Order: sequence, then C-alpha cells, then structure tokens
Amino acid sequence: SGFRKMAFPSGKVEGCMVQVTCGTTTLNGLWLDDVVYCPRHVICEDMLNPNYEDLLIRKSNHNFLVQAGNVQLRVIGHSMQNCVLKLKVDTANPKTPKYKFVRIQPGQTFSVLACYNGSPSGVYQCAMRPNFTIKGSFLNGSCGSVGFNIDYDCVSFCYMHHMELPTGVHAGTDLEGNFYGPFVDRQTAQAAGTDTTITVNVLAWLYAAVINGDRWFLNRFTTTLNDFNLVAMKYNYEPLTQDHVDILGPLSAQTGIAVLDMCASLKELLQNGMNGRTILGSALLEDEFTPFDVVRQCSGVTF
Amino acid sequence: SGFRKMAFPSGKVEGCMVQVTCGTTTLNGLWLDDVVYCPRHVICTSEDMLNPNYEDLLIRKSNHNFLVQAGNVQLRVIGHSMQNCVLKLKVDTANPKTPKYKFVRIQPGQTFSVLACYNGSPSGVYQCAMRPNFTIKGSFLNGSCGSVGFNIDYDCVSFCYMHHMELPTGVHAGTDLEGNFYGPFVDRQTAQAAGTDTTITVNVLAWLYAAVINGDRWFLNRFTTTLNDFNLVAMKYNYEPLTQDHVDILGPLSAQTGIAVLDMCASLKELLQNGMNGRTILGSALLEDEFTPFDVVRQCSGVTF
Ligand SMILES: O=C(Cc1cccc(Cl)c1)Nc1cncc2ccc(C(=O)O)cc12
Ligand SMILES: O=C(Cc1cccc(Cl)c1)Nc1cncc2ccc(C(=O)O)cc12
Ligand SMILES: [Cl-]
Repeated sequence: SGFRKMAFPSGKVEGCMVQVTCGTTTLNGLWLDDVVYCPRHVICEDMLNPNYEDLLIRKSNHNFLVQAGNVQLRVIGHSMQNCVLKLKVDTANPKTPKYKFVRIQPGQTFSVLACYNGSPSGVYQCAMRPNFTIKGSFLNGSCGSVGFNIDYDCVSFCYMHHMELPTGVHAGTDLEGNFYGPFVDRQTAQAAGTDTTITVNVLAWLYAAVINGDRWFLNRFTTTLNDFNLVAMKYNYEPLTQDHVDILGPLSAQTGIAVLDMCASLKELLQNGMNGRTILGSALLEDEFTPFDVVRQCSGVTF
Repeated sequence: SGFRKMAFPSGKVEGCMVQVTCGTTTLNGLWLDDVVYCPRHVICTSEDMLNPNYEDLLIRKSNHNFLVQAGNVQLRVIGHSMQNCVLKLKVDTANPKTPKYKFVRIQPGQTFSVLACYNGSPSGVYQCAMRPNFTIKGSFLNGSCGSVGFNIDYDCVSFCYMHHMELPTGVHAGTDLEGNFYGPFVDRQTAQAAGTDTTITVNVLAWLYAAVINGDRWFLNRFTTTLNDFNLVAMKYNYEPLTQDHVDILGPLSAQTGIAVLDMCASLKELLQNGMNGRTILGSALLEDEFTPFDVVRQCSGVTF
C-alpha cells in the first residue's frame, strides 16, 4: 500500500555527472564514454545575440575545464550538435552505464537528477507538460542537469536542463540538442504557452486510487469518448484519444472499471469538485503519473 | 525557482542493497563493510509471527542457513547476531562500495529518502517524513522489508530507517539501524494500530516560508499571535503543538523573509479557518507538512523573490 511520486534510482546517472567551466560560466556535463555533453550556452552580452558557431570557432580545447570528482579531464576535441556541446575527452568514463538517447512526448514522465558544480544534490520525478515545459526545482548552476528513465538495465536520457522561464517553469533539450517546445537558448522575451492537464495520466492516477482502496468517486455511469472530450476541452484538459483508452486497458481489467466509466467519474469531479474529500492524499487531480508508472509502482519492477 | 518533494541521490545506498534468504522468506539487507543488516523476522514463518520467540528461532540456525546475494555473487555468512529487531550477518567480504556512513535515530517530523527494494534490487526512490504517530506513509509492496531510509547531507550517508511492516491502515512501521522500533510497534502479527495522526506544524510553517521565498504572499495577514493562543487553535485542527524550539529553528527563515514566526503562525491560523478559496500554495491545495525547516533552506534560494 501507499502511492508516492517515485523517481528511478539515480546511481547509474550520478557516475556520469561532471563540472564544465568555460571562462566565468560553470555548469553540469554528462560524461558518457569519451564525450562530455553540456548546454552550448556554456560558451556565453553574448546571450543577447549569440552566433554560437562564431563564438565556438574562437575557443580551443584547453579553454574548457572539465572536472570529474577531484580529477581534471583533458578536453581533446569539441563540436556542436543543435543546442548541445560535445567535448571529446582523453578518458572514457569507467562508470558509463548501458544507455540510449530518447526524445519523449508531452505527458511522459522522467526522473531529474538536479546537480550543482558537477555534484548531484537531489532526485525528483516530473512530467513533460503539454506546453513542453517542466515544473522543476532548479536554482542558478543547475544547467546541464539531466532527465532520464530506466528500462531494465538501460538508462534512457531524455532531457538536459537549459533555462528557467519567467513563470518559474523550466525549458531544455533532448540529448541531441533539440529543444522541447518553441524555446531558444538566449536572453530574449520567451514565455510558456497556456498549459493543459494530462487526461490519460489523471485517469491512471484514479485507477491507482481504486487499487489502493479509494472508491468514493465511482459512479454507475458511463460516457461516450466524444461527450467526454467536449466536457474535458471546457476544463483545459488534453483530448483523450482511442490510443489512451487502449493504454488504460490493463488497469481497466484489473479494477473492473471500464475506461469510459472512469471518464464519467472524472467528468463529475470536474463539474462538482471533491466536496471536501481527497484522493490519495491530494485535493487536486494529479496528472504526473502515466499508466505505466501506475502499473510499475503497483507491481514492484526493479533495476 | 520551483519547489518539489526532492529525495537525495540514491547511488551510495544502491551499492549496499543485497537479498537475504532464510528458508522460504526472501527480503532486503544492507551490506556495509563485512556486515549485512536485515529485519530479524526473516527467520520467521507467517505462523511464527503471532508470538515469535526470536532467541529460540535464532539458536536453531547456523551460518549456512542464511543465503546472501549481492548482484549475481553469493556472499558467505561467517557469523550472526541479533541486536534488538535487527539481524546482523557477518559476511566474508567487505562491501567495496561502502560509503562514509552513520546510524542516526530521527525524531517525528524529520524527513528522509527511501530506496524501495525487492529481491535486493532497488526499484524506486521517494521522500517522506516520520509522522508524529511514528509511522511513515510509504509506498511498499510484499518483499520490500529491509528497504532503508536515509539522508545524505555532505558526503556521509546517515541511515535512519529500515522497513519492517505494513499496518492495517496501509501505513508503515520500522526500526532505526540499531533495531529499535519507532513507535509502540512490535515485529509480531498482533493487533496494533497506528495512533491518531497529526499535522507537523513546524514543517507547514517552513513550507509557508518557502512559498514566500518563491514569491507568494496571498495568505499573509496583518495579525500576530501569542504561542499559547496559536497552540489552542492548532490543536483543534489536529496540528502538533508548536514549541519554543520550533520557533527558534524557524529563526533563519524569519530573518530571510522579514516575517516573524508568530506573524506566520497568525497566517496559518487564518488558513486553517478559511481554507484556500480556490487558490494553491506552491502547486498544492492542501497545507504540506513533509518539508522541514532544514529541507526548505537546502532547496530554496537564499534570495527571496
Ligand atoms: O535560465 C538560466 C540561464 C539562461 C538565460 C538565458 C538563456 C539560457 Cl538558455 C539560459 N539559468 C537558470 C536555470 N534554471 C534555474 C535558474 C534559476 C535562477 C536563475 C538566475 O540566475 O536567477 C537562473 C536559472
Ligand atoms: O508486513 C509485512 C510482513 C510482516 C507481517 C507481520 C509482521 C511483520 Cl514484522 C512483518 N510485509 C509488508 C511490508 N510492507 C508492505 C507490505 C505490503 C503488502 C504486503 C502483503 O503481504 O500483501 C506485505 C507488506
Ligand atoms: Cl531528527
């Protein structure tokens, strides 16, 4: 019993975190094999109009200081891929885990290992919002911190932190340097778009509540997918597709509650609220657990 | 900016997790130097749990009855002893991944990270608090016994909890790493129930200071209160008494935000009376009590927005 916001164990990622310094800027790097990956803004007034290829051509290998624990790594090459800088080093990381670089979709969740000066300070779980921002917890020096999932023994790196938006939310790239969302790496007027609630995730969390013995919100009713989407569009909820209904199939079979029957429960919660009650210790409808997170936490999958 | 329930990086603890088997029971062990620590109920059958005599059950065991597996390697048990509710298995290999560590006993209200494990394999990490009734609201399934709670302030891992059991309400009970239970619990299948739980007041106040640091002040008022009047109101909402120690501990956050502790107490009294009126504080519609004053200072910026 119990339901917590759970992150993947961070050990395989901790052994990859390094500190990258270029001039006055210090941030975090990810050391995998003989390459250190970090945000290209480490090379830098310069952030007003940054022609990164022009600023990079002036740099030499010895300008980049890379520190792994108390050891200085020697940079022997450098190249840029989109918004990520790749620093070739003389030493392959002996703690490099089995890994992949994967690009995630809005609604998908991941663990963030927040770092400062190449030293990991915390781990938390979060989701890629529909507006492509993440509601993270980051201070100055956190740039280069990474987001990941673990599938079996393989670490799938999906996010690298680049910047904070004026609303306190965060923006970043996949490990190939492509931003999530319409963001750019420079100081200019940028804002997160209007956000929406991840419907398939709220439904998964309602199934998790039923599994843990919370059934007060269940009713005898059902709805069509079209009628549910017309109602959900009124409350800034993402449309629920037939794919979402299929993905919720296992949880529907385990609890005996059809997806469109759980949709009717959700419709009543949106139109009437919780009436002083809570679900899994929360007075808000939680959207940062995917159907797979619910099945994994209510089954005990190990790494 | 932002405020999340943040756990410590779990790597230093992952390298200590092992699987301990005795007969039909399999659970988790903590391998530090040449000793494996695990719940003593690993020697019990389910029948034994009603009224187990652990000394009687343990004297019948020999070293080779305990199977210890670290990854794919079988560790050889060369000794065994019981200390309170923890079994200590002396093994022939010291753990090369043993971090710098201490065993610390925490008080209610303290927070810690839990590395939930099954079959000696870590599956997840989450942050939680020792409730005033000495239980923890964890997320544990069958096989999680032996999973540990810890803090990592600097390079040293402070082990504070080892998981032993789930109570009938779905909450969890366990011991410090010396085998002493938190709360009036026993590692027996006896009718035990968690006492009535209360809200950790000093933690809610810390979280209100975290909200002010992150730029939110909607909940503040022009009033102050005496400590006695605040406690008379708070105990009506099942909140723990706020002591002078709590007021002292909140001193640094009071100085950083410019809001006196008894002035923040007055705002808490008003929130308890009015609710949030459709508003949230740090993305929550409930008053959060699982962040200590120390956690707020660790996570939040030193510059108030
Ligand atoms: O956003 C930036 C730097 C920046 C600026 C312009 C363009 C890019 Cl790509 C990056 N850094 C920060 C990241 N995460 C949290 C922060 C919290 C605070 C601050 C700060 O300096 O106040 C800074 C943060
Ligand atoms: O409580 C026990 C074993 C036990 C029984 C009696 C007394 C003691 Cl000291 C220990 N196991 C479990 C622990 N943590 C979560 C569980 C979740 C589920 C179950 C289960 O068996 O279904 C079991 C859990
Ligand atoms: Cl303590």
